[PDB]
Parts: sequence; C-alpha cells; structure tokens
Amino acid sequence: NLKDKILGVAKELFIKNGYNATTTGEIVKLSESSKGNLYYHFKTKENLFLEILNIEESKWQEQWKKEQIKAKTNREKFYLYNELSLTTEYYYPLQNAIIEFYTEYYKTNSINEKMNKLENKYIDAYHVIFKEGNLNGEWSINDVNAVSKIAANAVNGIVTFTHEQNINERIKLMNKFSQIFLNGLS
Amino acid sequence: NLKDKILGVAKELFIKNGYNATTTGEIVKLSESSKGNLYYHFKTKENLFLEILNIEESKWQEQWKKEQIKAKTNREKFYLYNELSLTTEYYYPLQNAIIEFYTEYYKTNSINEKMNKLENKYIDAYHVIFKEGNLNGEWSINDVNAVSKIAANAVNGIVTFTHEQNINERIKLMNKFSQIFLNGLS
Ligand SMILES: Cc1cc(N)c2ccccc2[n+]1CCCCCCCCCC[n+]1c(C)cc(N)c2ccccc21
Repeated sequence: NLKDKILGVAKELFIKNGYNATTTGEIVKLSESSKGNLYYHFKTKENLFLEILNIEESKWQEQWKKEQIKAKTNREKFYLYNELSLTTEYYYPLQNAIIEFYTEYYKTNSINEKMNKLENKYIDAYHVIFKEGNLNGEWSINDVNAVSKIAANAVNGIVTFTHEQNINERIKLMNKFSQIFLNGLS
Repeated sequence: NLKDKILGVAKELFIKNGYNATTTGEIVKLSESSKGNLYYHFKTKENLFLEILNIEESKWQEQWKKEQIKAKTNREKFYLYNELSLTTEYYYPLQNAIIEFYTEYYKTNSINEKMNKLENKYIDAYHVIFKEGNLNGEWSINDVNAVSKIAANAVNGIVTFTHEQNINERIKLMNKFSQIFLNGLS
C-alpha cells in the first residue's frame, strides 16, 4: 500500500528516535513518495503523528477487548488491563514521543482539542470497568470519570517511567499498584 | 568556581535554547573557560547536562527538607509532596531541555544508568515518608521499597500526561489520587 506504508515507516521512526528526530525527509527516503503525497491525507506532520496515535489506541483497545475475556470480574479486568499495558506493542511505546510532541505544539489551539479527543478513548476502558463494576456490585465509585482519569495516568506513569528494569520486576509492581488502588476504592 | 560558572551558564543556555541547539563552544566562551577545562570536568555535553541535573535534584531535596516541616504527619507529607511535584513542574524551565535530553538518550546505558541514580534520589523521599509513617503507626506497609517505586511513577504519570486539563482539575485529581492510594494501604 502507499498511504499505509507511510504510516508504517512513520510509526517505526517516531518510536526508534523521537518526534523531532524523525523528519519528513527521512520518512520519504524509506517510504518512497514525493513530499506532496504525504500532503494529501496527512495535512501537516502533526497530523501524521496524531493519525498514528488514533490507529495505535484503536489497535490496542481492540486487542484488549479480545483479551479481556480471560478476566471474569471487573476487579480482574483492572489487574489485567494494567498488566497487558506493559507488554502490548500498541500505543504505549509512543508515550515518550507523545511527551516530546506536546512540549512542541502546546502553543496551538487545535492541539488541546485533538489531544483531548484521544484522552476520552484512553480512559474509556477504565470507565467501562469502573461503571460495569458499579453495576456488578464489585465496589461503589461515586465519580467514575475522575477515577478513570487518575487510573489511566498513574498506570501510564508506571509503564512509561520504569522502562529499563527487568520486565517481571515491572509486572510485580503493577500488580501491587492495582492492588493498592482497588483497595483504596472500597 | 569556574566549574560552577560553567554549570550556571550551561543551565541558562539549555533553558533559553534547549539541549540540542546549545553548543559547548557557547558554553566555553560565555563562561570564559576552555574546551580543555570543560573536557576535564565533564567529558561531554551529555555529562555536563547530567551534572546539572544532579545539582537540580539536590536543590530540590533541600527545598523539600525545608518544606515538609509544614506537614506534621506523614499522611500529610505524602499529599504535599505529590501536589508539589505537580504544581512546581508547571513552571520549571529546565523541564523542556530535560524532556528533549531523555527522549534521546535513554538508549545509552552509560546515560540511562546515571539517570536512574537521579530517579532513585527522587524515589527516596517516598521511602522516607513511608518508613517514618510505619514507625508512627500511620499505616503498616511491609514492602516500602516497592510502594515507594509505585507511588513515584504513578505520580509522575499524573504530572506528565495530564497537561491538557485545567490546573485546578489536575490538582483536584492529584489529591483524589493521594486519598485513594493512602486509603488502599490500610
Ligand atoms: C530544582 C528543581 C526545582 C523544581 N521547581 C522542580 C520541579 C519539578 C520537578 C523537579 C524540580 N527540580 C530538580 C529536578 C531534577 C530532575 C532530574 C530528572 C532526571 C530524569 C528523567 C527520568 N525519566 C525516566 C526515568 C523515564 C521517562 N520515560 C522519562 C520521560 C521523559 C523525561 C524524563 C524521563
């Protein structure tokens, strides 16, 4: 494909280097397409990156729906989602690139809108789990949105800031975190 | 002292122009030193920057040592340290150079090793709060080292990935997080 091999080489570059480290020159010299091509579907470079995120959050959310069956209670789904978070090949590997990205486009207005459209997708899985768990009598959260937002970011914190220590050490901490947290809700 | 003039000047240069754009030549001339002296004390730009981070971590510890006295109990120190990490990062000028430097050097083991020492010093403050809270009966935690690493990265996530929200909402969520988490310990 064309408008799909771009998105591919781009994802690979944003991860391998960083957001700025990868230039449109590079994406082209390895995705072979005149500068203009990258201009139709993808208006700007911040469009191509914001595009990659959407796909990634979708592939990830999709992977979780196909794996969440292995958890019977919402309590178990919480532990599971946070554990799988450390291993997916989806979305989470772009978090550094996203931190970089936001530091260099937070002076524009169309940024806080798109970076907040994704926010809703990103915390959705937690919203389901906490609401569904309210319905299933697993706990009683008065402010579901607040808690989903906290859970999502705290977890994104664990996944992102421990990216060097042995993987099983990380799963261990994440489980202790999921424990402290749900225990905190009831 | 010349070493300190070099560090002071380099810090300001990194802040005004960012990590990559600052040249050691600028650092050399503006501090009235030499490539030789700079090489002698730091070996490289990356090292210089890491040394600056060291000093910054120490000033931060000193500031905390003076601030925590406002918080009688450890439950309070925890609430306060988490709020301080969120509010003071909003206007910490080196933050930008820091993002730029990390999301570009976490691949090297030389650098990522030294960064971990820094990170570990930040985590220590949680260790102290948690150990001290044990000896005071504020809670009973059997795995202080672990809970400390979890708290630190959870908080960093909340501080780091929540930037699009309004400042009061972020402070509301950080406190709710502190409340949930401290409640999950008992
Ligand atoms: C004085 C002073 C004054 C303040 N008002 C202040 C305010 C807020 C914070 C520190 C402050 N300090 C001093 C602060 C010194 C901070 C030194 C930090 C070193 C390490 C960064 C580690 N790191 C890791 C592990 C993992 C990541 N994925 C990652 C991603 C992006 C960026 C960094 C990353």
